[PDB]
Amino acid sequence: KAEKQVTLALQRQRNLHEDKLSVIENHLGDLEGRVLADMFDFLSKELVR
Amino acid sequence: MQYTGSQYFGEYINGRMEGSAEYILPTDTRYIGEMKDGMFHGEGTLFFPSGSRFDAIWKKGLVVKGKYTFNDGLQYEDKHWHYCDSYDRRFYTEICYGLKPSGISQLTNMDPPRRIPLGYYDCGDGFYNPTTRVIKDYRNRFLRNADDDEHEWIVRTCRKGWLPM
Repeated sequence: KAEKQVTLALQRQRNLHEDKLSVIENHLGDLEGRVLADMFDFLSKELVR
Repeated sequence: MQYTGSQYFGEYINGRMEGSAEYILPTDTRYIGEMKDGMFHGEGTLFFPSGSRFDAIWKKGLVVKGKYTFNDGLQYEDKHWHYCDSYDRRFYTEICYGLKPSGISQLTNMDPPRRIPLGYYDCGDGFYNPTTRVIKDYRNRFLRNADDDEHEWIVRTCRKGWLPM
């Protein structure tokens, strides 16, 4: 009965934390993508022109 | 823009260009153009570094057009071209005017009348001597040099700066 809540708590603490941090990290991946992308597409299209 | 020199005057969406616009290309060519998806998507005219006009219609970012006109405004054909040839050996101004309005010796490609200065030739851009294999530009500086094939073409075809007989 003790170990049950020990495991449940440890699991849910881990899983929630993982979700939260990955969620935050995503936005940064978005903004880095945006900045890479707009140049990459512009200058490649430009060359072929 | 900067990294090749391209230039544009028009509207931007998502940061990439979508426009009806005048435009400049790091040829220092000028253009007037419409855009989509950050690409040309237009019927547009390209104004040369030498001013003359090429035209470009754009399909999905590729070109499909034929028109040209010179910087003087001579209308041109890239094929069959009927100009100063078997139907009449008259230049653009001589066909438009007929006899040039006062008959100045520019009943010829360039005048008022002179000998070609250095020697050399006329081939319109440049002076070239078959005795020197050098072409020169009308500021009497220089132009691309030429061995036997082009030399022989100049020798037969065009007008030397021989002495005026």
